[PDB]
Amino acid sequence: DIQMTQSPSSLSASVGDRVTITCRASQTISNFLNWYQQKPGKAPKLLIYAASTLQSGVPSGFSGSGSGTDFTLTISSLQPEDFATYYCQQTYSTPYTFGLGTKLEIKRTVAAPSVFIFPPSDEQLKSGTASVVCLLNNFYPREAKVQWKVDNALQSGNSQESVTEQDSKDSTYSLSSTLTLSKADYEKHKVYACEVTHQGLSSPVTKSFNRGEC
Amino acid sequence: DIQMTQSPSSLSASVGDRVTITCRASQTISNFLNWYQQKPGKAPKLLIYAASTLQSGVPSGFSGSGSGTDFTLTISSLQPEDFATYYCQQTYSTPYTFGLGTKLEIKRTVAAPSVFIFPPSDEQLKSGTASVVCLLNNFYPREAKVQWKVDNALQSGNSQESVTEQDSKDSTYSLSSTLTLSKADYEKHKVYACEVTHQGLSSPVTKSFNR
Repeated sequence: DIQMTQSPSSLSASVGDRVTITCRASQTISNFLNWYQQKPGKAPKLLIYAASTLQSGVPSGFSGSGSGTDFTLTISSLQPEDFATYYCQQTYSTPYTFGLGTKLEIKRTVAAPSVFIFPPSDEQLKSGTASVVCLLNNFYPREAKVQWKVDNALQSGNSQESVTEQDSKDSTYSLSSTLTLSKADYEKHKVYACEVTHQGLSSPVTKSFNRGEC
Repeated sequence: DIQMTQSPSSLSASVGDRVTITCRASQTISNFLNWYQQKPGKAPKLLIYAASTLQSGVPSGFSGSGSGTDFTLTISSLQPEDFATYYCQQTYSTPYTFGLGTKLEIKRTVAAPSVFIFPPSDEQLKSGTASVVCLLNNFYPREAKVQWKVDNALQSGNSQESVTEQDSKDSTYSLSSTLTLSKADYEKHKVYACEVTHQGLSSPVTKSFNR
C-alpha cells in the first residue's frame, strides 16, 4: 500500500501566522491527493481536491501545491477557525490511504498546572472499588506526566488518564488521572500520592494524603 | 449542497452484537457514497467506497448497502477494535459533504461521577470574566444533568458543557460545566453551587463554595 507521511506531527502557531505543512507519498501519485480538515469532536471536511483545487466555501487563505510525491498545504494567515488537525489522503491506487495528521494548536506561554488530589468517597467504597483522583488544571504545554505512588511504591497499569483539548478560554490544557483499586487493596495501604512533572514546575510536585483524610 | 444525515448519533453495544448505521442524502446520489471509520485521537480510515465495495484489508464483518438516498452499514459481530465513530460522505457532487457521524460506544456498568467545584482564579479575573467550573469524573452513561445555583437562584443560558469521548480503558466519560459570569456580577453574589443528577446517583449531589 502507498504510505503517506505528514510533517510536522503538531504545530504551535499564533493567529495571523503563515504556516505550511507537508505530506509525502511512498510512490508517485501525480496530483491524486486530498487535504481534509477536522476540529475536535466534529466531522472531517474536504478542503482541497486534486492537490490544488479548493472546494466551495473554503477561503482563499488555503493553498495546495505539489505533484508526484511531495505535497504542501499553506495557510496564509491563521484564523481562530483554522486551528485544527489536517490530514492528507492519496486517491491514486487502492487502498486509498490517509496520512497520520498534523495538529495545529495555539502557542502561548508555559503555564504550571494546579494539582489537586481527592480520595474515594465512602459511597464508592461501599461498592468495593476505590478511585483516587489527581487533577491537573490549566497548564501549557499539553505534555505532562503523572506518576501514582502508594506507600512510596511506583504504580503502573492501574490508572486511567483523560486530557482535554486546548481550552477556548486560555489556550491551556487540563488532565485527570484516576487510580482505581479494590476496596481491599485500598484499605491495605495508607499513603497515596500523585507526582506531577511538567515544564512549568521547577521540580515535580507531589500531592499526597493518608487514607482516612477527606 | 447535499445534506448527509446519519442515525443514530450514538449507539451503545457490546462485543458480539450486530449493529446497523443509517446515512441519508438530501437528494439522489446513486452509489457515490463512502464509509469512513475513526477512533478518537487517530486518523480516519476509509472502510467502504461505492456504497458496497469494501477497501483492501477491511474484515468481511463490515457490509455496505444502498443506492439513491438511503444507505446502511452493518457490522455482524462487534469486535473491540470496531468501537469507533463512523462517517458517511457523498462523492457525487461538489462539495463532497460528510455526515455528522455515528459514535459506536461500548456498554459497561453504571458508574456514578465524582464531582468537583473550582472557582475562578484571580489571574482569570483579570480578563473581566469569571468561569466557575464543575467537573464530573469517571461516569457512565453519558446522560447527566448539571444545574447551576447562584445564591440559590437556578441559572440558565450562561452555562456550557464539554464531554470527553469514551475512555479506552474504563469506558467512562468525564464532563466539564462552566458557568460564565462577568467579574462584577461574580463579585456581586455569594454562594455558587452545581447540582449533579445522574443514573448512578439516587440523590442529586451538590458541590458548592462561598467566596
